[PDB]
Amino acid sequence: SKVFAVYGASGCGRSLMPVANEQLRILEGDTDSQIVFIDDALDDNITVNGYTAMNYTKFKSIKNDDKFVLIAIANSSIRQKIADKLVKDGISLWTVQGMTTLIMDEVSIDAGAALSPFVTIAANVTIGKCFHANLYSYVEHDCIIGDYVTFAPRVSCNGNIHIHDHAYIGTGAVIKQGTPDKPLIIGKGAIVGMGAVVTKEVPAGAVVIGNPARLL
Amino acid sequence: SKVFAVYGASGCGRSLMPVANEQLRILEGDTDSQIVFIDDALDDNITVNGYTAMNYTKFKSIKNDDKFVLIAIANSSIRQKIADKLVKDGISLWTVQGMTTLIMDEVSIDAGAALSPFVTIAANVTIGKCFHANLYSYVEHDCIIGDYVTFAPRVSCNGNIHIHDHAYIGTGAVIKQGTPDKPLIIGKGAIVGMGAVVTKEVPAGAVVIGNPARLL
Amino acid sequence: SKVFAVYGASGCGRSLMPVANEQLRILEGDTDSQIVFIDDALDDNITVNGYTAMNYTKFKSIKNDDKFVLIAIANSSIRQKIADKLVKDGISLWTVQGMTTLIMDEVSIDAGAALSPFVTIAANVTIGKCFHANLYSYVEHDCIIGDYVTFAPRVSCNGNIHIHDHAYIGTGAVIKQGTPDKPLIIGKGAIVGMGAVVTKEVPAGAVVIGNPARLL
Ligand SMILES: CC(C)(COP(=O)(O)OP(=O)(O)OC[C@H]1O[C@@H](n2cnc3c(N)ncnc32)[C@H](O)[C@@H]1OP(=O)(O)O)[C@@H](O)C(=O)NCCC(=O)NCCS
Ligand SMILES: CC(C)(COP(=O)(O)OP(=O)(O)OC[C@H]1O[C@@H](n2cnc3c(N)ncnc32)[C@H](O)[C@@H]1OP(=O)(O)O)[C@@H](O)C(=O)NCCC(=O)NCCS
Ligand SMILES: CC(C)(COP(=O)(O)OP(=O)(O)OC[C@H]1O[C@@H](n2cnc3c(N)ncnc32)[C@H](O)[C@@H]1OP(=O)(O)O)[C@@H](O)C(=O)NCCC(=O)NCCS
Ligand SMILES: CC(=O)N[C@H]1[C@@H](OP(=O)(O)OP(=O)(O)OC[C@H]2O[C@@H](n3ccc(=O)[nH]c3=O)[C@H](O)[C@@H]2O)O[C@H](C)[C@@H](N)[C@@H]1O
Ligand SMILES: CC(=O)N[C@H]1[C@@H](OP(=O)(O)OP(=O)(O)OC[C@H]2O[C@@H](n3ccc(=O)[nH]c3=O)[C@H](O)[C@@H]2O)O[C@H](C)[C@@H](N)[C@@H]1O
Ligand SMILES: CC(=O)N[C@H]1[C@@H](OP(=O)(O)OP(=O)(O)OC[C@H]2O[C@@H](n3ccc(=O)[nH]c3=O)[C@H](O)[C@@H]2O)O[C@H](C)[C@@H](N)[C@@H]1O
Ligand SMILES: [Cl-]
Repeated sequence: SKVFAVYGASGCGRSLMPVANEQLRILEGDTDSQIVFIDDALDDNITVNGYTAMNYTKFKSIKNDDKFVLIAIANSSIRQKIADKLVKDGISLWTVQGMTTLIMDEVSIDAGAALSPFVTIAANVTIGKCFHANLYSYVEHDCIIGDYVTFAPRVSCNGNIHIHDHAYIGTGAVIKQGTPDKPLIIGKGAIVGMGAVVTKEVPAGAVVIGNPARLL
Repeated sequence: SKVFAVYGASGCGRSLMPVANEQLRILEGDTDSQIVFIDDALDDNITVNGYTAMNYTKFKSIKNDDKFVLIAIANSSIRQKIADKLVKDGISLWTVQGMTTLIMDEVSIDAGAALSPFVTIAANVTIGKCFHANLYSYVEHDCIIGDYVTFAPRVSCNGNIHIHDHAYIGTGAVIKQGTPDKPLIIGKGAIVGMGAVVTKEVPAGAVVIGNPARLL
Repeated sequence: SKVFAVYGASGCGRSLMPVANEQLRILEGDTDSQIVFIDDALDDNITVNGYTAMNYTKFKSIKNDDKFVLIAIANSSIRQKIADKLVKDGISLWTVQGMTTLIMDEVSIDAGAALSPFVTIAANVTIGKCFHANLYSYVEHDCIIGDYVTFAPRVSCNGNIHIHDHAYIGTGAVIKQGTPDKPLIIGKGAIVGMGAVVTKEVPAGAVVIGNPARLL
């Protein structure tokens, strides 16, 4: 027996719960296991979109040895804090993808990814911990994505890009491909703004916006 | 028995007729009902892409009590005029979606929407009359869309956005999310240009273009 | 009996080989025919993502009268050179599309197109030789695409656009629709940059970038 959850019942989680249901009911063929929301804003249990929603204290108290959690909180500092808590409490991180999520050949994705509908992860891609690939995003060939990286919808991450830990890529941003000899790097904790057109390396901790992308 | 139609046999209608066929033949499982084009440019009936195409006078004359019409005219002033005519003549507005259109939980859409392939309508969204969501568009969580709103392809409408009546959002435009306390508003009859990156409220009747969006 | 190949085992080919497998195994229902990579960088055969990869000399030497090749090299000058070689050696060009590629009514596409996942080719479109439509691209109604045209991912080619031979359209570019009386023309060998917002005719051989698009 198993219990599933989406951690976060705000916008990120409410737009991922249908995806977690595709992952569980269809891709895993599991019509038996329960799925709930976890949200620490809750004191008493409530329902959110027809699912039971409870705080983490209550989720921990469930008498099941086999718990699986998708963290659906876009803020990657929160997501890492929760992931470390879950692993320490013996709860499994759970990767979710949609029926329309396309995964190509020789792709490695660490546990706990949120891979939205219409996402493509192309050939020979490696992705670290609790990746968020929101609706329509793609990661093209030979990319290396670090831990707790977050894509907004419709991110165009072209080939031979290396995105370091905790970077955030905003809605509709486009990143130029690297080459085998020179991957294009997005530095640790960098923020690429909505609609940014990135044609050069982004330094660690930089905020870049516009077409062409510039420091903000 | 029933008769279906796509009103408009120009570009909007010719790119929606396949979608209306997915809605009718597959999602409704109806292999019996006829589907035609209506276009008031026509005097004599013709064929358009292998479908009978007639003017509205001829469509009205069909002896069937049960008529269902998708209005496939992007101009929302025309679309409202036609919708009011259809309802007054006792013809039903008909929502169409594609096989790849994704509708999430607790979504309310008024009759007569044109929901193209690869469209996502995310959680807890409310949409008014004869919405056009062209190819690849999305409406994220907690949005409220008014009546006769029109999206070009690939519109990225993020969460907690309120789009008032008759707004037009152009190809590939990106709109920043609001918050629960402050929805980002697109005003009545506003025009957001192709590729605009919108990060603030757009006044009623405003035309905005560019990255960042500015008045035109 | 038949033999299939993807010509190019770098990023373009490795992200198209899964698509060629959808075309062959599912859309053609062919679980018998072998599929390999061709790449002229190779001396000895190798494997690429679990497929045999060989140079063109070795592919020619295969004793099969019935060879079918998708050219997965984005550079259109190389693609034309290879296509002319294949036809002269009595090898067939092979169109590939994905399970999620949407083709609408009265569409004409010459042999050898690479039509990626999530691509839409809308109503009444005509496309010439070895077209590349990378992930998420669309070509809307009444477009005429010439020979050896190349789209990056997420190109938004709106209606009544004429793209002449060997043009290249970059990632996420948006092109304004033409009208029946005045198609918007992208000239022969023009380059439209990533994220460009094109609202006017692009001259032959021009390079245009930005929002709005300007000469580079
Ligand atoms: C880039 C970003 C991080 C800046 O955040 P911020 O520092 O809070 O920015 P503000 O909203 O205060 O705006 C700062 C200024 O830059 C502009 N700006 C903000 N984001 C911009 C963007 N993506 N492109 C261009 N200009 C932008 C604002 O209009 C403002 O201009 P002003 O000083 O002339 O009034 C943010 O705007 C962004 O792009 N976030 C991603 C949103 C998103 O992708 N949503 C998806 C969730 S599903
Ligand atoms: C914004 C828009 C409404 C302006 O329409 P318009 O007033 O007829 O504009 P024009 O074509 O006369 O162009 C006005 C000027 O702004 C520029 N411009 C037009 N649209 C622009 C856009 N989206 N972004 C930036 N600049 C734009 C033009 O190049 C022109 O510049 P110029 O005066 O230097 O020559 C229109 O260009 C647009 O974006 N419409 C949406 C197209 C679309 O989404 N198609 C989808 C159908 S499937
Ligand atoms: C437009 C393009 C062809 C220019 O190529 P290039 O001539 O080699 O350009 P460079 O990389 O030398 O950049 C030239 C300058 O223009 C800028 N630039 C490049 N591409 C740009 C773009 N799309 N938009 C805006 N500015 C751009 C660069 O930042 C640079 O600025 P600088 O001189 O201030 O340093 C190229 O950048 C491009 O857009 N190619 C498409 C990439 C793509 O679509 N990938 C998909 C493959 S899956
Ligand atoms: C306001 C905003 O920009 N939200 C955007 C954000 O939504 P999130 O749900 O990630 O963020 P939030 O709206 O701040 O909500 C976070 C939720 O996490 C919960 N939480 C938190 C910490 C914790 O330790 N436990 C816990 O449970 C917290 O109680 C809250 O319900 O990213 C999405 C991808 C966007 N679509 C959405 O618009
Ligand atoms: C030229 C242009 O920009 N067209 C764009 C427009 O196409 P539409 O078909 O909406 O607009 P149109 O090309 O002006 O055609 C309108 C059609 O509606 C018909 N009609 C009208 C009024 C009426 O009362 N009865 C009636 O039938 C009219 O006869 C005509 O055939 O929006 C699409 C989404 C775009 N893809 C397409 O490029
Ligand atoms: C570096 C770069 O920008 N690559 C981009 C390019 O990849 P390509 O595979 O088209 O280009 P390449 O990386 O230069 O590789 C070309 C390949 O074609 C091969 N080849 C060539 C000639 C010939 O006559 N025989 C032959 O076989 C050549 O040996 C090589 O393996 O377009 C894709 C759509 C992008 N995703 C990808 O990032
Ligand atoms: Cl898209």
